This record gives sequence, structure tokens and C-alpha cells, in this order.
Amino acid sequence: QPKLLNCQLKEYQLKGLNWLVNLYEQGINGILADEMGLGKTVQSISVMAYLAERYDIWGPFLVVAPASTLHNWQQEVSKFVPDFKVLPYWGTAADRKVLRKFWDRKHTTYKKDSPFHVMITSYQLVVSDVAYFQKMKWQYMILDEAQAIKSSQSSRWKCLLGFHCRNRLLLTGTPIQNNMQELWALLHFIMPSLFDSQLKRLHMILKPFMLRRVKKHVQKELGDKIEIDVFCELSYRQRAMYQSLRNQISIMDTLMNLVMQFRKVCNHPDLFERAPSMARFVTDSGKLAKLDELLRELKEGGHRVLLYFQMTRMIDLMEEYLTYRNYKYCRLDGSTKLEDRRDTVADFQTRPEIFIFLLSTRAGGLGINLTTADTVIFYDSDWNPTIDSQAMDRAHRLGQTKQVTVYRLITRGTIEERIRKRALQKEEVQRVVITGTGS
DNA sequence: GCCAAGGGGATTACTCCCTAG
DNA sequence: CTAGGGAGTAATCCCCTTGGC
Ligand SMILES: Nc1ncnc2c1ncn2[C@@H]1O[C@H](COP(=O)(O)OP(=O)(O)O)[C@@H](O)[C@H]1O
Ligand code: ALF
Ligand SMILES: [Mg+2]
Repeated sequence: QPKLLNCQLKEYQLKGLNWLVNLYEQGINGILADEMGLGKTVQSISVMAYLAERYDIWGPFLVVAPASTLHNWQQEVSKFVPDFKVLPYWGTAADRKVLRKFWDRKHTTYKKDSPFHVMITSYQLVVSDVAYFQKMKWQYMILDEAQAIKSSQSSRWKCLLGFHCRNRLLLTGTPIQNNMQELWALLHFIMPSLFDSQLKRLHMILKPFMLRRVKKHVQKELGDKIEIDVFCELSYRQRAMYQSLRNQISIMDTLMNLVMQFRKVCNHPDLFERAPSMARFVTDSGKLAKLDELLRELKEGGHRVLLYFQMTRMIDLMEEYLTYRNYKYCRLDGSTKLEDRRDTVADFQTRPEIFIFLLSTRAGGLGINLTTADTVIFYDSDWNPTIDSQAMDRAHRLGQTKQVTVYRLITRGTIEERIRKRALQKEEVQRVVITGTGS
């Protein structure tokens, strides 16, 4: 391993470094599709550290990541390779306008004496600042959570496709997503000459370009997830709403509006129309009634717990209930500013006092480590099993020591069931499409 | 002057059904 | 007669104008 590293790569990660090095030295690009929590970051960083250590390329190295991952990757690269001067390219336009003063355009290869070596950037900024970005030449590009790039009609695909870069990685734990075209977009991006626009063939052609190990094999020290399915019925208020709403199917089947209204009442009828008493507010949502009994048991267990919502208005209502109860919580959603994210995550991870993290599906589902929680609760299931898997794999990562449990509140006899059954069967489709070897 | 808010808008996600190849 | 791409909607996040001390 490159001597720049602070902490030793594990056996499978060293094999992963070797694959990434061979991809580079053979002049080709590939996807590190290693499962969640296997340590894609240390392998990818060790590539950059090898380009530095072996070929004296001290960048310019680009990291693109989701906004909640940015502080995590800045910290971890500082941990694993302190020699790399990070440029944390995020901020307001005026703050970014100052940070551009560190971009040396004269050197196409930076040396250790350089204003920066690794630049870490949001998927948002490579698009908004694209006009600045495409005027620079990158010696290696890493893309975290490459499922962000899965749509070829997305501006972030079109923009990053056109970046002048020698070699590129896609990092993901969930490559397949919804369709073969979404897989192609990841394959075209890495190797545009080969993949310009049956499973026996697929697993043969992709073998050089994707590497994927799984926790069942390499990380079996961590116990399996305990998934639990927690059915509850529509309380009398909810079914009065749901049935009078379903009466619109005397005309329809607007249906795409109705399925969002049906999801709202399955979360809490106050989302549809607010009432009043907090005792009624608990019992007039069946999910919240079953959750209250569950949190009551989990607290006596000492089970620090992550609650995932598909709605923002629900995570508001949720902390009204958490302030009616005695429960100490913290919160993270797509509106919390990035320094607020860093501090809340670090706060939760530091002090065991906090019981609940009210955590968003998307903004709270990727990149970050939450190993001091042990329980994950989906208040809402999601249409994409990869997203719910990403959310639940925030615990159950290489730092975990407690057993992990995953609960899922499903309102029986509602579209909450169709959503979960449709998302669940896609996991089998995605598993079948990964029937071949990933090694 | 300095911080706050939020509010607006463009991008991205994913189902459902129209319409044309 | 199938598929493509438009309609709906809500989360995500940068910009920026208003307001207060
Ligand atoms: N060789 C290693 N030594 C120590 N810690 C590691 C190693 N590899 C991974 N980790 C730890 O694994 C945790 C999660 O890994 P990470 O790479 O963030 O997962 P992902 O593959 O989703 O990015 C991190 O806290 C990181 O410190
Ligand atoms: F694949 Al990750 F945090 F980067 F689960
Ligand atoms: Mg990662």
C-alpha cells in the first residue's frame, strides 16, 4: 500500500486498490460497486495516494459527492492521507469566488508544493460552476454515490461527461437502479468508446469494469440485519379520510395526486388537514400509535434509533410528538445547511444522550456514518429499494459493534403495501442482474 | 454592518397515461 | 400497438432580496 496512508487497508481493500491501479495502468476506467460500508472511500483515496506515491501526481484530483457527504470525505481524507491539501470547494458564490484563487491552471500535474491536491465538491457545484470547471484538466476524478449520475438526461451527467479528465471512478453500492439504460449511463461515462449506445453476456462484458464485494463474504464479522415488518391499521380518523378520498375513484382510475394524498393520510391525517389534544394526535395515526409503543420499548432497551421520512411536513409533526414525550432528538433534512449537518451528525455520534435522529431519506441516507445508532425505523417506505437500503446501511458499517434492527411501519390495506411490495420485488430484479461474480 | 430568513427557482427523482412511431 | 416523453409533485440546494440590531 502507498506509504502516504495513515491506517492499513483491509485484505479485500488491498485487492481493490490493485484492481483500481490495474484499471489505470491498462488505461481504462471502472466502477467500484462494493456494498455499503465496505470502505469504498479508503480504496479510492489510496488510488490518489498511489498516483502521488508512485508517479508523483499530486493532483489536481477531483472528488464529487452529495452535499451531506462533503464534510465526511473532507474529514476522512484528512484522516487517511494528511499530505493531501484539500480544497473544500463549497459556499456562497462570493466564498467560492475566493476559493478559485487556489486553482492553478498552469500546471496540468501538481507537485506536493501546490495550493491544493484534492478538491472535494458537491454534485450541485460541478453544474452551477460548470463554466469554471470545464476550463481545467483533472488528473483523476472520483464520483461518490454514482447513482446520482444514472440519468443521461441529467445535467450532472451531461456536465461531468464533458469534464477533461484522464481517469474516472464511479463509487456506488447500488449500481443497477431502475433500468438497463440507467446502468448504461454509468458504463458510458466511464468508458465512452466501448459502451456507445441476455444476462449471460452482461456478466461477461462488465467483468473488467465493475468490482463488487459484499458483506456476507468479506465483512461477516458484522451480524446480519434484523428486518421487522410492523403492520398497523387506519385509525378511525385516517379511514374517514382515506375512504372519502378513495371515493374519487368513482371518477378516476389526478391519480398521481391521489397516491400522494393516500401516502399523506397513511403518515398522519394532520398532514392532510390539521385538527385538539396530543393524546388524540398520537392515537389518530395508526403508524404513530404503533411507533409510540415501539419507541417506549426501544428507550428501555437503550436503543438509539434513526427515523426515516419521505416527507418534510411529517418530520415537523414528528418532533411535536417527540416534545410531547420526553424524547431528546436531533434532525437533518435537505434544508439544513451543510455546517449544521456536520455538527448535528458529529453531535449525535459524540454524545449517547440523544435518543432519536429524525433523519431524511435522501439528505440523510447516503455517505455518512451513524454506527452509534442501532435501530432504523422507516416511517415511510420508498419506491426505490436502493434508497431504503442506503438509508438502513447508515448503521451496519465497519465501525459497528451492536446488533442492528430495521423496523418498517406499514399501514395494512393501503398503498403503503403496494409501494413496499413493488419496491421489494425490484430488489430481486436487481439481485438477479447481479447473479454473476463481482470479484 | 452584520446576520437571518426564506422564498423563490432550477434540477432531480419516480409513478402514471397520453400519443405517435 | 408499443414506447417515448410529457404531466404531476415533492425533496434538494444555491441565490438574494427583505428585514432587524
Ligand atoms: N482500512 C480501514 N481502516 C479503518 N477504517 C476503515 C477502513 N476502511 C473503511 N473504514 C471505515 O469504514 C467506515 C465506512 O466506510 P466508508 O468508506 O465511508 O463506506 P462507503 O463504502 O459507503 O463509503 C468509515 O468510518 C471508515 O473509517
Ligand atoms: F456507499 Al457509502 F457511505 F459511500 F454507504
Ligand atoms: Mg462513501
